[PDB]
Amino acid sequence: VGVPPIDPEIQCAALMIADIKGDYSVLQLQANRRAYSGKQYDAYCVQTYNEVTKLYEGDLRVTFNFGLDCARLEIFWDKKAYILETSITQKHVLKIMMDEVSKELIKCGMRFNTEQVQGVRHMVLFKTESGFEWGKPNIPCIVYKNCVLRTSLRHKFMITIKDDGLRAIAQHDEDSPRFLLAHAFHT
Repeated sequence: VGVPPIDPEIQCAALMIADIKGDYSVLQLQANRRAYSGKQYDAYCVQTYNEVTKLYEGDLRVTFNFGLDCARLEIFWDKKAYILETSITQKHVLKIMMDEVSKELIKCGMRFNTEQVQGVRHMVLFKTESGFEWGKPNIPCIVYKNCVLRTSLRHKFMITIKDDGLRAIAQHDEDSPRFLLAHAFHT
C-alpha cells in the first residue's frame, strides 16, 4: 500500500524498506517528491569573501529546493535586508530549512529579524516549543519577519549508504552536489 504521508518518519520508512526489503523504491519516491536539499546559487550573483571581516560580500540569491516544495531566498546587501519565500508547511523540513537559512545569513553577516508579539492578524512564521509552524499565532511567541508563504512555488537518482544503513545521500547525476537524502536519527 505504500506509506501514509507523515513528515518525521517518511524517510525512515523509506530507508527501512530499501534496506531490509531490498528495493530502493520508496527512497527514490521520497527523493522525487520532497528531497532535493542543497543550495542553488544564482549564476548572475557573485559573492566575494573578505578575509578581514571573515564574511562574504556581494549580492546573493539562493533557492532551497526540498522536492515539490522550494524555498527562495533573496538578500539585499545595500539595505541589509532579506526576503524569504517558501512553500514548506511540514514541521521538521521547515526546521531544517530554517537552520540552513540561518547558517547562510550567519555566513553573510546578518541574523533573522525576530519580534515578540502577543498576536498577529495575518499569516506569519512563528516558532513555538514544538517547532516552526505557519498560521495566525494567538499566543505570545517569537515571530520571524520577512517570511512569506508562497503556495505558487509548487527522475533518476543514486544513493550512497553510510552508517550501516542509517543515513542516505543522493544526487541527480554523478557531478551533482551531495545532499543528505534521508536519515533515521530522528525523535
